[PDB]
Amino acid sequence: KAKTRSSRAGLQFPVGRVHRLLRKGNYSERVGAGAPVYLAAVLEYLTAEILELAGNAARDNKKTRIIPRHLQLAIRNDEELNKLLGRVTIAQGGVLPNIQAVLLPKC
Amino acid sequence: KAKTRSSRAGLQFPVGRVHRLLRKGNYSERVGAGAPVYLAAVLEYLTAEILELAGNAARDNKKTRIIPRHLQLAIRNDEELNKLLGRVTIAQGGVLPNIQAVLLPK
Amino acid sequence: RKVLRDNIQGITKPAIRRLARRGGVKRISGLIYEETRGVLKVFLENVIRDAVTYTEHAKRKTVTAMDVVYALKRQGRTLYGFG
Amino acid sequence: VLRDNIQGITKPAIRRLARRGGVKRISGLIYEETRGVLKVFLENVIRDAVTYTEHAKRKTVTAMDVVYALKRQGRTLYGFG
Amino acid sequence: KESYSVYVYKVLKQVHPDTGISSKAMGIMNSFVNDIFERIAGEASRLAHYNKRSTITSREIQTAVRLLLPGELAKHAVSEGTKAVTKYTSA
Amino acid sequence: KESYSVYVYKVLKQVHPDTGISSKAMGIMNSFVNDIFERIAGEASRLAHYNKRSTITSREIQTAVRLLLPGELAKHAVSEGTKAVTKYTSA
Amino acid sequence: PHRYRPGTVALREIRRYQKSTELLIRKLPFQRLVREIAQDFKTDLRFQSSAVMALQEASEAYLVGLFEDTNLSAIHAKRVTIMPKDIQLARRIRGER
Amino acid sequence: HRYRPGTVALREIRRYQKSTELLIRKLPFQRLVREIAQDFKTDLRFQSSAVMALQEASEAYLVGLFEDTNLSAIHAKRVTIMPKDIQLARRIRGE
Amino acid sequence: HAWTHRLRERKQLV
DNA sequence: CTGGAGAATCCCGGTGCCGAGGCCGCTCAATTGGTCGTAGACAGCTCTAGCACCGCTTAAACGCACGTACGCGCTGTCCCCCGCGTTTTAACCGCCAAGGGGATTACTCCCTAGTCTCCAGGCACGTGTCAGATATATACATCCTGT
DNA sequence: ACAGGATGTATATATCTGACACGTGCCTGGAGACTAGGGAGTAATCCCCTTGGCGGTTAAAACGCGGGGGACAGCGCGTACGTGCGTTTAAGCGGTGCTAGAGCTGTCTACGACCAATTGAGCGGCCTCGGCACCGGGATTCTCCAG
Repeated sequence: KAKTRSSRAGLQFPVGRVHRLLRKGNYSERVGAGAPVYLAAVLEYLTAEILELAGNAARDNKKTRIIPRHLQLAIRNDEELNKLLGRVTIAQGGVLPNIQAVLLPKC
Repeated sequence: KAKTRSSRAGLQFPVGRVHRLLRKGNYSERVGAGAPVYLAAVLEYLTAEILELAGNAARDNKKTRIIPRHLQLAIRNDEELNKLLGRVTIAQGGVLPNIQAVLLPK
Repeated sequence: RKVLRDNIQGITKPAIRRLARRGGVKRISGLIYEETRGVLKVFLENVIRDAVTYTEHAKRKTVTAMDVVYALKRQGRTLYGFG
Repeated sequence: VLRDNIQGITKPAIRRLARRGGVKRISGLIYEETRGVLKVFLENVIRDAVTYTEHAKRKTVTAMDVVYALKRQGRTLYGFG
Repeated sequence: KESYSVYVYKVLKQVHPDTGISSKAMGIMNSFVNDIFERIAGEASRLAHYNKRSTITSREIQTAVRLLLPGELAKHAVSEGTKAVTKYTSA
Repeated sequence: KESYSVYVYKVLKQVHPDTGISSKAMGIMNSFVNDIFERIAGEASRLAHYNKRSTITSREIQTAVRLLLPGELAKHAVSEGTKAVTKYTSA
Repeated sequence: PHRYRPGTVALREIRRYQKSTELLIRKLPFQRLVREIAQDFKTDLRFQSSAVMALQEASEAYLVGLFEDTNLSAIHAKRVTIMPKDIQLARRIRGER
Repeated sequence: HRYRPGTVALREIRRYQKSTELLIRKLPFQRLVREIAQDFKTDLRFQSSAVMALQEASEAYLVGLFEDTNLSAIHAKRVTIMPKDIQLARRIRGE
Repeated sequence: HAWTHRLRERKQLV
């Protein structure tokens, strides 16, 4: 009898929470019915790629618990997520291990 | 007796048109009474100092109509307006006359 | 006529030289010209792919000047003088 | 109350940042010049972050007041919201 | 709302009582006023959500002016707007 | 609303069913979801005023996704969201 | 006959084009470029005439913004000419690459 | 023995690009912040996480200069960065 | 596999 | 350049412990179910303005040749910065205490949305006319190759 | 350098012209007046957490020194780019013509706000325990100069 509307969409993000944030967020006078359904799937998809990539990062550093260095390495090793988050500072993030080619010992 | 709110506040920008644009803009649920009065002073102040400076530039080129070259020269020769309008381009504005000193002879 | 091939060469060499001399450029090497064609190629693609999607959202076959302004206000390059 | 305090940003501390930035060799005049950059950069963030606190009629600068000042200047910071 | 060109022209005659303005220069000033309008109101709206309020007051705009306008533009426009409010309430 | 950490953790167990996440890394993902939320909704609100409408629909968000997400993130998330809507209306 | 030195005519033109504000790309090749790019997004589009004029006067303002910065990156490293290193550097500092 | 100059500096770049910890001592950083805010409003207080936010933002800002300062010095066919390079890189950046 | 057709990774294995 | 060389990063196992992670109540927010009413879809129509084509100018692009000034490689100098060691400063930690101020709760009033009537400001649309553009001649301030 | 020849560049006058400034009618949006209700002011709590101080350990900063590597100035080659002339290609007017579609109006209806009653998903709290961390111990791995 409950049948939460996120479960009708086959998602995991709360559609009813998003619909509440759209209405009291002062975005428009009205919010359509399909709007928070469509938005919650997009927010699910974006987390589903970062956690998939950062999960591969921690597996490569032989750790089973994602810490925010792995979020830094997962984002900056793309070109789409890097373009999306080009002006984002991550706490405890660090820098990619990049050294310029001129700054290397010759021969 | 009309006595519009701009005349009541001693300004010249329309307080009523600001107050309608605040309410018809989804900025908040409510708009205070002193709020569109306070915007209409600020917008009237900022347009006063540009037309101050652009009027000086049109006098320096011996002209009377302000042309958008003069708006470009008025903004870019004021460092506070440059921080306000750094990301803003102006149609038919042009560039300041600026040649780097290395390029000059000899 | 239909396919409209290769008008990037329509931006000529002296057209680029005029643009360089607003910047205060005294000497221009010969390899700037192929680069500058490549630069505003990818500049206009980022503006048109925004401005078209405003028109497709408004279900119009035309592209207005106001849609261009909204694409440029988006990228932090606001125009004055078109609305 | 507080004296010249930019000298607390020490010479090896500035060196550590350039090593993370990827700088192999550093000239001597930089150490009194990046101190002039933080002095600009913090005065543009703390000026905004105080005006959030004075608007909310508080006396303590919260963590969100820093994040709101940083988000305004195009430096969005995660990990504190 | 269609323009501010009447109100811009009243300020121009007030400051420089002899100069004029072309139509293209008026359209830039018309686009200029609309730009700062949702710079201020679009940012003062964010101050209401950061304090969980629902009204935009003069206090909400005064701090939004101090964020946007740099330097002495802040110190004048804040002093300018408070003259307008105190004249408005007294009359 | 206080967090998304329940929902983030459900996705994480769905993708990598063995890995975990620290609290500091959860707080970044919590700040991440809130950032794109008013990136999309704050920009899809502007599409309603540009067309003089008052409702935000799925169509208003679909074009707002195509503005924000670059490259193949657009081509997947649009295809992702339309699967959710058609499943929602059919059920 | 009379002949100027190689660089005095160059400084003559910099004083010329920084003084005036006309659009410097010829219109009809630019107005033909935009329909090259628009075909790759939606076929059979139409353009307002003011919409194309907005696309010159932003893109010309964009390219002059480059050549002010590539000039500085060529004065730095002690040159006068501009190599395409300079364009590639003063776009990667801006964060466009 | 003694290493050649430069090889130690490369090994630091190998190390500090691998760690994520804060490279400025925290107590002189707080004393710096409280005297800058001394000018704006007297007698202010700070949350401890509020200063750590200013720590991590300003460190990521200064690191953000030094990869762009470094590209300026390589562009001048040099290795040592100089205050010419910082004044360039923040001026192209728009400051 | 949770969602391979949904997610994007084509090139390359890094 | 090879070679031990010392130094250093890597892999190794072992404590071990604090922070993920999974329980538990439980309550406030999401759901179901109706019900207005209006925003919005849709059809129809007007007519603007955008596309297409015409020729005919002529400005501007193009191509070419030439000389030269700048890029660039090279060399040499030196000095300034790195590396290392020793000594000194104070960050750091742990602990403690005090109270300011954030946070919450009631309470009440004054402020703002809302409605209706009302009307004058500010639109659209006109129309003269002067600022400005263009042209032409003059005077002048250039560059510059000679001497 | 001087000089003057030469080339632009500024200056003054004259003459169009079409966009600016002004006027007018009208109309619809701002003002006035009033009511209602709730958002926010205000006082009064609590109690968290920030500030302050202290002592000890020790890591890190500071200092000095020596040396060599890099910055930098100088020099020279030579070639790629400016200048300019002649040729050629389209841009640019301007004029015509067509119709697509943008804009607007008028219905109408489905969709979303609103509401009330009703759970259970999600928060907080409280547990445990194991992933990761630190420690120690070799183990390879570059780096280095003396050959």
